[PDB]
Amino acid sequence: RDRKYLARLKLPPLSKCEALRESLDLGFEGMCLEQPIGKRLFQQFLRTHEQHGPALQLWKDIEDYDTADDALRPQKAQALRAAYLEPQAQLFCSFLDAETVARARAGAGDGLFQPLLRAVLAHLGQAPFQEFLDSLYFLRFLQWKWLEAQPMGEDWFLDFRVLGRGGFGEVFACQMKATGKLYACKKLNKKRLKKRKGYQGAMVEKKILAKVHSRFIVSLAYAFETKTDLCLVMTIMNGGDIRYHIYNVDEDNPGFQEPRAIFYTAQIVSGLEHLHQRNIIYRDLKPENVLLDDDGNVRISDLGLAVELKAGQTKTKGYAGTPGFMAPELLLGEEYDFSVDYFALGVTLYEMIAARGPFRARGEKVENKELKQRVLEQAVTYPDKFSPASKDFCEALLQKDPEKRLGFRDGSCDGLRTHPLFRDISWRQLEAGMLTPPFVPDQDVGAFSTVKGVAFEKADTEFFQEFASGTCPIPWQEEMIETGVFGDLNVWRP
Amino acid sequence: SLETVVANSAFIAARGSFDASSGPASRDRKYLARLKLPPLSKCEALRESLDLGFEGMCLEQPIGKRLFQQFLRTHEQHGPALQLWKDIEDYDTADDALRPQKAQALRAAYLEPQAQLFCSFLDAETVARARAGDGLFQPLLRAVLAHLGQAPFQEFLDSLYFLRFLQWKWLEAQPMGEDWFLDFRVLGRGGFGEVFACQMKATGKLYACKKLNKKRLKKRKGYQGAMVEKKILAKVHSRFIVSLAYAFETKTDLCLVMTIMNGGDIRYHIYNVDEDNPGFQEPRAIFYTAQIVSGLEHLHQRNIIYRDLKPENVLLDDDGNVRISDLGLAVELKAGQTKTKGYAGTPGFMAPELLLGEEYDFSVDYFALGVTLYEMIAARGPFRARGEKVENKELKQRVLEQAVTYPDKFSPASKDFCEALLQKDPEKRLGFRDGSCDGLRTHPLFRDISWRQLEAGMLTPPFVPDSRTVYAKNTVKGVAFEKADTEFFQEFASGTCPIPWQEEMIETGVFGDLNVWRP
Ligand SMILES: Nc1ncnc2c1ncn2[C@@H]1O[C@H](COP(=O)(O)OP(=O)(O)OP(=O)(O)O)[C@@H](O)[C@H]1O
Ligand SMILES: Nc1ncnc2c1ncn2[C@@H]1O[C@H](COP(=O)(O)OP(=O)(O)OP(=O)(O)O)[C@@H](O)[C@H]1O
Ligand SMILES: [Cl-]
Ligand SMILES: [Cl-]
Ligand SMILES: [Cl-]
Ligand SMILES: [Mg+2]
Ligand SMILES: [Mg+2]
Ligand SMILES: [Mg+2]
Repeated sequence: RDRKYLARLKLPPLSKCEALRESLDLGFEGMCLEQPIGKRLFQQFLRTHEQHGPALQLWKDIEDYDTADDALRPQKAQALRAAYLEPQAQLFCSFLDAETVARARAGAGDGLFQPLLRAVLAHLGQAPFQEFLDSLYFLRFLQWKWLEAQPMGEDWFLDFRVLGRGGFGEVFACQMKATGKLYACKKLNKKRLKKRKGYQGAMVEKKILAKVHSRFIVSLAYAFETKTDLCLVMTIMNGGDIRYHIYNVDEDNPGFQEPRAIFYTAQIVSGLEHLHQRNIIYRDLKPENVLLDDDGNVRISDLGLAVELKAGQTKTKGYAGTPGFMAPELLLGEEYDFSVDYFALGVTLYEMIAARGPFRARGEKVENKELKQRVLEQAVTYPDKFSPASKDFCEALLQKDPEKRLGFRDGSCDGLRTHPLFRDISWRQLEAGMLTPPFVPDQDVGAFSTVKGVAFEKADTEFFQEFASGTCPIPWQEEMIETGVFGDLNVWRP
Repeated sequence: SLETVVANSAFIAARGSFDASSGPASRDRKYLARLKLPPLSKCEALRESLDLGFEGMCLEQPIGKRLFQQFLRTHEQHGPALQLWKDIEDYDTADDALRPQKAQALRAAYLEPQAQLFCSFLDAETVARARAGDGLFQPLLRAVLAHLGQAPFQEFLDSLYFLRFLQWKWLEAQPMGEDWFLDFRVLGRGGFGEVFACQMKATGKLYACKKLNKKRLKKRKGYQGAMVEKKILAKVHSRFIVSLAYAFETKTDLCLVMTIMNGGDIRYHIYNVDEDNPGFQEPRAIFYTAQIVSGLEHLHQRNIIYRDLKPENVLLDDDGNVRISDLGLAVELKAGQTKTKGYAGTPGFMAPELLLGEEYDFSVDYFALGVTLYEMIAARGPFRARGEKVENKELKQRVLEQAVTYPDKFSPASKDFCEALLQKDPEKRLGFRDGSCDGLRTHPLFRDISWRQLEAGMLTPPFVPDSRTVYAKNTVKGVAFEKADTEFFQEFASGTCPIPWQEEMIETGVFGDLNVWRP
């Protein structure tokens, strides 16, 4: 780590945090549940106030139960109720309803304590939260927010190796100089962006990666600009892409074993769900856009073709996506919704298992017009390599009529998650990142030809300024904690 | 040079299993539960009303010092200043054997451009001066503290540590009266009511509570003495004078809560040390003399005349260190007043100036010291034989006219010192000069005493009282109160003394418990 940059991570005097008091969202769920540093500080406040001890420990124990192994749950349920739900107990939680205590004692299930969690957090949002606002712990939060809003641009990042190559520039592995955390930095050449009219795609990707927070979608930590580039610093994925691994796993016998395909399918679906729950259509799901990290967990990426539906918009028009992955509705010029992403999922799963597209044989020469005809007309056949479950699931996704296609219903994919293909998958543990991935992994092309005849107007500069919106709060807080900097700077008496 | 008040290891570990019982031992959970830091909103009125001077807040108030030093410790750039400050204090209170090497360590740590804790902010001249040279580093300390009072203090004012101080001050101002104290046994008896050993119910800290019956006070017109004792004990902070922690009132009594002294008083020890051969050995007498003098000196530096030094008013604590007490006859001289009139004191301890009706200063206390040292050594008054029947009028004549004789039990040093103090003419008498007793401390009686360690409470007393033993021998008619009384009682009962209160919170563990950020 560069000492120069670490020396700029210092908490400021309280006087410089005044303007922040007024300007910030001081809502409970925003500050104390969703912001990692806000959660840590709130919990500390609770830990130093004996009267709020029971609330805090039930909160942590419900979280510990939610993410525990199947084997250990029965016992943790029993310990919880003995600890918090009994009049006699030392950590008894008076503040709870008679009605809530009853239910929490009743039964055994995946979301056994979610009703309990809701009550605990509702209570925490009242008196305790107000006491928090009147404590040093909140002033310390303000100090952290101030630091969070300080300029952290180009100079803070050291590119040290090329991870990949895109249409507008390279993607680099880089180090955040101050903390040492590693990231991918996607560079987009400004002149090439302008000349090829890529502004909209650039911006939509950035907006989407900034507002969405899912362990199945690459996260944007920082957006900045340099003299020649726009830059997105995001989750580093060193594992390579699914497409590579389909054919590299075994050159002679390509394709994944069924369990491995199911696992990635489960992670991709969850990623799709997170987008669809936010009224976003991906429109570019395909194996080369699903990246593996160091542990072998996957995330979707490449959000430049996505679209965000407006408040109370249910469908959209737009010819976009990759030939072979675009659904009939889309190809036919019709209005479509999330349905197109589930079609893409089907093509994707199909290739994961068969090592070839549903509509063309492996390494076959097919121009776009014929591929469009195949997708609209050709029935997909399934080799012996498919199980009945995998066959049926793909069929359900590759249904040409969207109305008959399996997908996002009633605000979730919970129906889709019911398909026997996923019989062995634990969804609660998958969603929490607790499962063991099925496989764990272990060139100097040069520079692009500086494009000609590109001068910038104020409008271009303004777009660049708007793009380079700086630091994303949540990932920044996650970095501070992961990296040790929160620990070091938050000490009261070492 | 001041000490940093730290949690009392032993006391706090004896506290856990006193609490496990439901007996009087246990600190009362009700009162402990009222020791809680308030929300910041309640500290606003305090920001304006308080003295936020550097020396007052960060040097003299133990919790202020403690929080300022934490601020310095968590700010890397003020690291050198802090450690140099702590090391100068360590040097000042270290054994004579260890000093040479602590001096060298200090100069290598802080006074070298090369060193990692080098102190840039210092002068070339203070650096230079500090590399030469008691008092070796006083100039240096004054420069370190002068520096600390500027930028770093201003950064502290703009930090959470200052807000935390305000919180503690709020708690310091909250009502802590009669109901907070458990009287559990009787320590002694005075002119207006008993002195009790008492426990502060919230912290468990032990104290002496001196009770003065209101009616008996009025009837015997003892208000002035009550108030003078309380104001003096409140404003002075010496390890050689009993300290006032709280002043409150009850329906029947006025109450001073103060340093508990369980060792008994010097008079008792003169005669009970060996009933057949009474008196102290010379070294022991010198030791107490040096502690008494230091207490006199603190009073005299504040323009206070004690007027009641005598063996029965010098109390021992559990370690065997003594403090002066009983300040009801003292007088505080007004700004620019140099002397006073007034016939007060104990027959046989009052100096001729006083007895003759003349103006007098601190000189009378030194006469009293001489009488006291004489008795410590000889086991009898200079003016009367042991257990002799002498009425006041003749005692006054002896004190004015009789030359004191000295038996073989005195050394030449002891004899000379007492003669210096028992000079009948104040102008010829050894005592307070030029704002100190430094001149007096020069007498060879004190050859063996290390003054800086005495003054810092580091020396080992020559006699340690046994915690088993007690060193002391086994309505008022028709009085009503107008309002001059109610208002006097209200004014007397001025509540909590900040510094002893903060000392109590730190020693007793409560500062540590309530000051944690993340446990
Ligand atoms: N987070 C990441 N970590 C590591 N490599 C990445 C990451 N994101 C993208 N890449 C790699 O960087 C390159 C660019 O991928 P990306 O899909 O962002 O490019 P693009 O220019 O948007 O491509 P397209 O023209 O398909 O939209 C590829 O080599 C890709 O595998
Ligand atoms: N801090 C203390 N710790 C223990 N005992 C004390 C303390 N202060 C006073 N006493 C005991 O109580 C006795 C009476 O106290 P003190 O002499 O101060 O009261 P007083 O009424 O002023 O007496 P007088 O009127 O004779 O001066 C003392 O002789 C002593 O034994
Ligand atoms: Cl607080
Ligand atoms: Cl495989
Ligand atoms: Cl701070
Ligand atoms: Mg793209
Ligand atoms: Mg007395
Ligand atoms: Mg008295």
